[PDB]
Amino acid sequence: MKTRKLTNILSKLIDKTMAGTSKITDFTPGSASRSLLEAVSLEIEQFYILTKENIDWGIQEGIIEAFDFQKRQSKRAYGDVTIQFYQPLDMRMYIPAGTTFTSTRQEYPQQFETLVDYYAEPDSTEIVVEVYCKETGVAGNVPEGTINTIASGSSLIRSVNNEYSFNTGTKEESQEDFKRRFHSFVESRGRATNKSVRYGALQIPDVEGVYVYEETGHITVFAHDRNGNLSDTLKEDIIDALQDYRPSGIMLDVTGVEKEEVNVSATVTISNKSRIGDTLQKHIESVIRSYLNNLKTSDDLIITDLIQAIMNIDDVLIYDVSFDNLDENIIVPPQGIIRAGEIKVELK
Amino acid sequence: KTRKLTNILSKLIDKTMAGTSKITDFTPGSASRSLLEAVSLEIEQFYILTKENIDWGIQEGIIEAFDFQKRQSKRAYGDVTIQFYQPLDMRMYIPAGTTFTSTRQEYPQQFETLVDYYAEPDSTEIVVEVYCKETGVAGNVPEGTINTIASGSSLIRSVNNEYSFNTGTKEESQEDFKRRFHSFVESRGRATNKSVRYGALQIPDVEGVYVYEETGHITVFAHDRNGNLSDTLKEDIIDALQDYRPSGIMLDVTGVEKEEVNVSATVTISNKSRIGDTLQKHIESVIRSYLNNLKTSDDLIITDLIQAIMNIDDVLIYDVSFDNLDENIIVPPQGIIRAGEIKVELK
Amino acid sequence: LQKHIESVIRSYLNNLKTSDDLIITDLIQAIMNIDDVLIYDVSFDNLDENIIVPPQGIIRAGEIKVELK
Amino acid sequence: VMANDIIRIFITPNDDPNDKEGKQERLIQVGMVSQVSKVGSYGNDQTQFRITGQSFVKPFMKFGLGVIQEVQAVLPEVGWLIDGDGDNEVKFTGSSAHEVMTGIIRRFIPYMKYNYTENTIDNYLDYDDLS
Amino acid sequence: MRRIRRPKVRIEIVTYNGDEFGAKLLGFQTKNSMEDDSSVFQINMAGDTYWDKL
Amino acid sequence: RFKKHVVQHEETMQAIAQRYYGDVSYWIDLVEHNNLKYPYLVETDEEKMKDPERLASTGDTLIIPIESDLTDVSAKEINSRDKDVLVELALGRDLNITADEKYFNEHGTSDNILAFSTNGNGDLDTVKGIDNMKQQLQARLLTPRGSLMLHPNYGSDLHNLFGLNIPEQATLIEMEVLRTLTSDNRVKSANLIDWKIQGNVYSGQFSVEIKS
Amino acid sequence: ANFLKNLHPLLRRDRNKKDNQDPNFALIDALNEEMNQVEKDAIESKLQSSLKTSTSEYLDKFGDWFGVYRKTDEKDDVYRARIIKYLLLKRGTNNAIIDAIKDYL
Amino acid sequence: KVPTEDFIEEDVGKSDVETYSIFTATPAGMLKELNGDVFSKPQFHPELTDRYGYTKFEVENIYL
Amino acid sequence: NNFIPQPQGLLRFLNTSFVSKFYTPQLQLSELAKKVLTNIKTDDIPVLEREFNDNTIIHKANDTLLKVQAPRMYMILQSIVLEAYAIVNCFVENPSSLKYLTEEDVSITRENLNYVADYLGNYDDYNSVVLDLRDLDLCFSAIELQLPLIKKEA
Amino acid sequence: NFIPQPQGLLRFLNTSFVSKFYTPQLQLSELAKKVLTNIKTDDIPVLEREFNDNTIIHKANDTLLKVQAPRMYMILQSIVLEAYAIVNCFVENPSSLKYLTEEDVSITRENLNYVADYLGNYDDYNSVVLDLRDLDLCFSAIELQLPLIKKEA
Amino acid sequence: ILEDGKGSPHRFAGLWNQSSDFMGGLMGEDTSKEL
Amino acid sequence: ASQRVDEGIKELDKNARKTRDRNNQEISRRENTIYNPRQSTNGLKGNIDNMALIIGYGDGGVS
Amino acid sequence: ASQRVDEGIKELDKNARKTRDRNNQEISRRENTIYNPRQSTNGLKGNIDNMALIIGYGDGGVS
Amino acid sequence: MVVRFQSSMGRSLKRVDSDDLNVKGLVLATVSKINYKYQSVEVKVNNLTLGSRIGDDGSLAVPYPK
Amino acid sequence: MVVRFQSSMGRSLKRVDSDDLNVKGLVLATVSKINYKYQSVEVKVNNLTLGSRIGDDGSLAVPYPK
Repeated sequence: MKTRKLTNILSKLIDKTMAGTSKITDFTPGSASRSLLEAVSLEIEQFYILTKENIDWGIQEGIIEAFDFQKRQSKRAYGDVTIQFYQPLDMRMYIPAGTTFTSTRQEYPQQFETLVDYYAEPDSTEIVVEVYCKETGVAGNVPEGTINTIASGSSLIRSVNNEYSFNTGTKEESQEDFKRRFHSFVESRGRATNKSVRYGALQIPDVEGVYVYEETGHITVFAHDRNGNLSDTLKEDIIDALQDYRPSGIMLDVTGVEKEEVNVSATVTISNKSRIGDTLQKHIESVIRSYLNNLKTSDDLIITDLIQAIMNIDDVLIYDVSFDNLDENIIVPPQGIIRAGEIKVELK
Repeated sequence: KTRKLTNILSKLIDKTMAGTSKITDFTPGSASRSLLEAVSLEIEQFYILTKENIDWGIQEGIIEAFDFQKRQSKRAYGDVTIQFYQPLDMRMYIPAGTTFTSTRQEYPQQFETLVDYYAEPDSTEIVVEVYCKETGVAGNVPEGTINTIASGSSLIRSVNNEYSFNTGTKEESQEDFKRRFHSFVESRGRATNKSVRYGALQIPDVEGVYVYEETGHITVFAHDRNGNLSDTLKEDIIDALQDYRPSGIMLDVTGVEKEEVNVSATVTISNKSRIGDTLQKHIESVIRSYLNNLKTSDDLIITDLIQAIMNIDDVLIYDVSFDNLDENIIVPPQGIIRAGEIKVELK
Repeated sequence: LQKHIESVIRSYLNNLKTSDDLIITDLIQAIMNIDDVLIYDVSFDNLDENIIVPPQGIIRAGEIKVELK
Repeated sequence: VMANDIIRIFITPNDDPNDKEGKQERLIQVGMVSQVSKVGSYGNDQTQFRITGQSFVKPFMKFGLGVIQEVQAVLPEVGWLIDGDGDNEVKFTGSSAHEVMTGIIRRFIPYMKYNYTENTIDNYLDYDDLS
Repeated sequence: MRRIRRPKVRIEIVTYNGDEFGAKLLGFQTKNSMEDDSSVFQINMAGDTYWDKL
Repeated sequence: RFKKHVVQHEETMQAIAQRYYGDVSYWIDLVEHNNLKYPYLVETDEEKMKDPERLASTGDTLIIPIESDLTDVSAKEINSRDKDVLVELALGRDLNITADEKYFNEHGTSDNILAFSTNGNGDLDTVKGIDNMKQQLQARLLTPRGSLMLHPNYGSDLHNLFGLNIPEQATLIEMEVLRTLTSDNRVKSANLIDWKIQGNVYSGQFSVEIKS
Repeated sequence: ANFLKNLHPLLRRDRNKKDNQDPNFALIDALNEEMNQVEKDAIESKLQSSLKTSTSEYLDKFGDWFGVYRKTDEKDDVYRARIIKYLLLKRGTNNAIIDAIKDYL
Repeated sequence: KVPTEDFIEEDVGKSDVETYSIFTATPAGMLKELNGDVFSKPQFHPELTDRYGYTKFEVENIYL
Repeated sequence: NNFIPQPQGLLRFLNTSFVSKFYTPQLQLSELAKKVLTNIKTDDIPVLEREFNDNTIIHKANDTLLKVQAPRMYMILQSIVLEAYAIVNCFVENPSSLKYLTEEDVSITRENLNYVADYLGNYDDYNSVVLDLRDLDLCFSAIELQLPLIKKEA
Repeated sequence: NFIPQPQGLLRFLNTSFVSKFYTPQLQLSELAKKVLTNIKTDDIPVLEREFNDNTIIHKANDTLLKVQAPRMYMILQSIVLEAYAIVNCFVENPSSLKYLTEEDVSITRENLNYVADYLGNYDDYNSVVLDLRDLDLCFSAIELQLPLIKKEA
Repeated sequence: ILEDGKGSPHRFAGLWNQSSDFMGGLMGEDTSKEL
Repeated sequence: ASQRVDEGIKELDKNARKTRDRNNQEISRRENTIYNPRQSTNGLKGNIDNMALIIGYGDGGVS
Repeated sequence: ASQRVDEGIKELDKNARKTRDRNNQEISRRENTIYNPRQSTNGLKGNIDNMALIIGYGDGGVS
Repeated sequence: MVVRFQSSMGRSLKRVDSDDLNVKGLVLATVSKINYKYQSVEVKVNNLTLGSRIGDDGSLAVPYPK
Repeated sequence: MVVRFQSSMGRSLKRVDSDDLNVKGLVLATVSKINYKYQSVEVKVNNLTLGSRIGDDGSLAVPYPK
């Protein structure tokens, strides 16, 4: 119900007390009756605020329970780790499965562990193996040069270092993204339409950012995974899922997506001259490259969102950003995706 | 979220001590402490009230908007009328909790009166509402059953219920409430194969409908009525499916045809002493039953027939062959395999 | 799945004895023990007639090659 | 009575008002409980509860300096000039027992944390005036 | 109600009869314990017969 | 198991839990057992007429679990809907074989005396509640100690106690009856309140404490 | 329950006839009135938890979750009706499209 | 099952005589860290080691 | 499927005018059967490379010619095994599959079980299967009484 | 010896309608002045993570009070500085508790009540008020207890 | 609990299975690496 | 239910019993992360054990 | 104060509490080298412990 | 007495335990077989052979001085 | 009992004393640093370094075989 603040409840209580055949009583400050009235009013305020919060929680929980539409769980962070030996191996070495990679900084005590076997062939001064964060959260998104420890490591190993920050871990699914997917599902209740095909293509957890192009009697769906590829098994699974949702008596076909490479060559102005360093450059390069990935099909290379995304890291530290050639938005075709691209940072 | 008695009382105490300097005693027995405890109890009860309201809301309140009804195990009730020998000359009393026992021996049902009624000074007849003791569908009773009253009197003649008890109600689980809603939402899908199939199956005398899809035309044929389709049913179902067909796509309805197969198979048995009229009859019956139970647009693969006929008994059968079956027989989409004439030779 | 089918064919052929002889229809039955909904058709590119085993010899699997088409 | 609680005992030797030298409420012992058990011989129709502990010897005696076998703790193209680093080796140096013992106790005492409503063993143990 | 108990011990021996051995029973102990690596039991016998020779 | 109670004039639901279970805090779980909507106890019956099954008002019964079953969710679910069917279920349900009540009281300690009967229509008669407990005590008393084909040492030696009507025989009969009645664990105690003699006729009565 | 019934059983529960001014009765009346008004508000909260009776901000929340936002100068009833109707588009049918054009007209 | 009705005397209670933080199962003692494959792989709880730090518990298993 | 594999024969069996005087069926797929059946049909399930326990009811059905003699009743048996298989999975693993089964879905399985049990009685080849299914007919009834109660507990 | 500060809090802390019951005066305490200078001049250590999603994290910056009512946003900052000042001395470096007095916390509560009452008009942003009312009674316990602590210590 | 030998449900506490691999950096090893 | 489960387990082959032990271990090591079916839930897993044995969840069964 | 402190700390994220533990251990390293809101000092810690959660005094409370 | 019946050894009473399992000192053996690829031998005790596990030569053996 | 609360170790009760301090047997180590003038090395244990006192090279170190 409507929210009632302390002052209104206190005035109403004072007015009821005065009208209630009581002239002796006074409500100056410091009195016991005034303090008790204020306390009761604050309790009623607390009750109304908690009631409103419970109403919101109830609405969310009823929407979750209603239908069979629920949010999906978080993804474990993963990335590449680089091994440096004192000398090239003279014989082939085996790495035991479930080797634990960790760090020594107190800010990131999160562990890592390998899933598959790996073999270090001789005459190789370095080996790279993939690693998965055991904790399910954003803590795995460690900056560059954090994971500097290896368990059950031989003496041959000289240094352990990750060349690039992960920036892949995530928390539980965002309220806004869930809300948007639920809108997609609601608009997709009427089958045989663009939005129905869209939801039927997006409901697979692997696929991300599909597009539909409707030629006469001839649907085409441009679907890709987070890596930008489309394996045959997943393609057939998408086709089978869409079969239920496909409009009857009209052709459907799929053919992945064609990547395109552009070099941004971005330049950034930094307020703090002391904080400038190679580490920050590498972090900016990794952030920009990651922004370039996880982008959906058929959207122009908008620069405003790029600059707002890179300024999101620090509003005060980062002053301004400019570009040399891509100042005009690059219009992408229906079968184009902007995912590759080499980034060179030119600090002023 | 809801907070318990202890937290509210502790916040009230702390805020009183912060505000009030007059008050310092909080022993069990202070008018002020129990004043605060009363306040806290009412607050906790309102918190539990909101909790129950939220529980109802999450359970069925979002779904209540949509066209469905919920049941809460309400016990059966209905109007009942009583009659007397002569008009009354006093305001007779009718207590709450009065029992109206069944007159029929076979009906153990009983009913009770929730609220008191006062007969008028001179009314010869009065109608009251009576609720059953037992919930569920078991509380329903046919008309003309309630004709006895426990608290009888001289003035009372007889009792009767003109209208039958229709308000009998039984409560199902949340799943049963959700399943009908899902079925209704799913049924609103249109312009799809499964939705077309459901909409065809909605009309009676529609079973085993098969749909064939092509970019050009959409063709639907069925053997719903005793293995045959009538022209009248085709006209009726063409008009029904107009709402289900895709816009701008042609729809066509046709009948179902059959292709009778002729086969004269030969079977070699390892133990020739076992052969007999019963054995070949059973083999022919198995073959004809297998050939009869074929799905629409199912090609008659010789390989499956070989597997089927050999799987009767691996030790018995040694070799099999078909004199008059060259390869597998391909059938159109509208054709179905049938057994025309089957013969089995034993070698 | 082809590896599984080759292993089933091997187990079938190796199970025969001297007194048994290779039959096409028996092989078809054996391999088609798998549910007919999965495998819809089977055919032999080389085998077109029943092979008669001499009394002393015994027929068994050699090197088997299975392919889709 | 949850384990590891601290119990203080005070004994009154003689009469308060008499003004005897024994009126001092001298503490007799303080320590950490480490066991509580029901006790009773129902044959004799009597039961009791028994609690026992040790005078602050429990933290040290239980705290075992273990050994970790497979940890390199390397860094990319950087390293520590003092040896015995990366590994869990720790060296204590002093020219007297009170200098060494201070470093030994101070190394581990603060981090030995417990659920005391008020502190840890360093407030309750002076471990000073060593020589 | 209070339970009533009437114990009746039997003893059987295999290499003097066992039933005569069991008759001269007076008491026994049976220490069995997984904590230690050995289970041991003791039997007390009456002095009616010279058991040392038997 | 449970205790019965009734709603008194302007008694609050807080007051009940506090009086029986000590802490007032328990009322919250206690309302779920009586399946009550928010106006858990309400004074007026024309207000109970709002939606009768989900409320209690002045004069209505209530259910009060024992504290061990207070927290059990199964006890909550069962007590929510069964209501008056509690007593019947808790005393159990059985086939009624007191068809000839006038008759079996003419030939006790003789066999062939009991028989199925029919009540309602097309179904064998059944007995429940306290009547079931009586019937079972009655049958147990009129059966000799070793005559059921399994679980013997059931019944009584009442067929063996016929004697010279001197008082020692009458105390013996009293003790046998009391043993027979106290055999069932459901019953707490029995005790005699009268024994009386009429020549060659014994007469007497026994009070039995049945659990709530 | 209500604040009168549970409060300390030795305190008064009704106006004094000795004098007209009763600070006790004023305090208890004010607290009773406030907590019964809160009780009425809390019973009315059940209606806002259901789309069938939600109004003002809760109907807006329901619309926003269903994706049907409120049109400028749109009353609660028509907005609820459109929100409910929105889930029965049955898009793709010719008569569906005719209905959507009639709605748009 | 046994009810209290058969209890003559009882002496039962908690104790902190056994207390370890790190647990490991080394393989047969020939294999040694400086001349071969992975030596050991222990396990610990982060909250547990605060009260009892680095308290190890080792067992050789002939089998592995 | 999430925890342990399953036998090859059971995976192969499950993927796919008579009247009784007491029973009639209706071929409803239970909501839990509807979503578990899709997983069985897809390859995303572990499976074992060998088979044992030849005394199970599945091999009994396979050995008899019930497939070709009475494919209708062969279908019903698959439906019985589909519901019966799913309700075993949820208790031992994946409790999140609960609140997707209702006493009505479990009830009609007895209808279908006895509607086939009478038919099986007309040909005493199938005695081994008859004996088995009767044991399950009392098993389901216990689950129906406890399923509304268990669901609230969990 | 100072615990590093969150990036959020550090950014937040470094920089008509009127209520009838309580009114503000925009007066800062001596202890709050000294801390403000320390943070302004010296580069205090700061954390890198932001796991704790409470306090000013997505509540004080998410609300539109920053743009709509900047004067009201200056009260909230003063309360945080005064709340962060008292928490500073007691946890670590108690030498700065000499400059705190009774009137320092008195005015803070009055400022709290005024901003809290104004936020009660808004129905969205009651989450901020939820913590402020709990904090309001925290300052009062220091107010009625701070003169005893200094004499005891 | 008596049913089916269930025993005490608190025997399998919240610390039974939740754990993690043991390595240094917990006490004294990390203080030198704060570069 | 338990009685017939034990009776059916008696007839099982050695491999079936070994696989049932292995399955039991596999379920066990990944857990933490007056019979009347009316008005009671005590005899729940007993009915499942028969149904899982006769139908066949794995080579032997589970639980 | 104790109640709402405990509720706060329950509501905190595992990383939040881990950092709070780290800060407590750091403070303990830096150590060296009946309740009434009025006229009582025993409840001083409860008012301070209630703070450091409404204000972000480090990623998690202290003491 | 009854409880004394435990593992024991020697003329004087000594609790035999996991200390007795541990060898005290150095012992002699003869070289029976050598792993030429790894140059790690297996030595024979008078009625027992040390080293010599399922491992052919590399993963288990007795090291030799260099 | 009360008096048993002393230094003890093992599953079986064993009086821990100055015998437990003494090592039984031979142990392995790695050569971290060498004193070239005296040719006496200092070996490192997994988390401890032996030899290596205030004495640079001559007066304390680990001898090497000749």
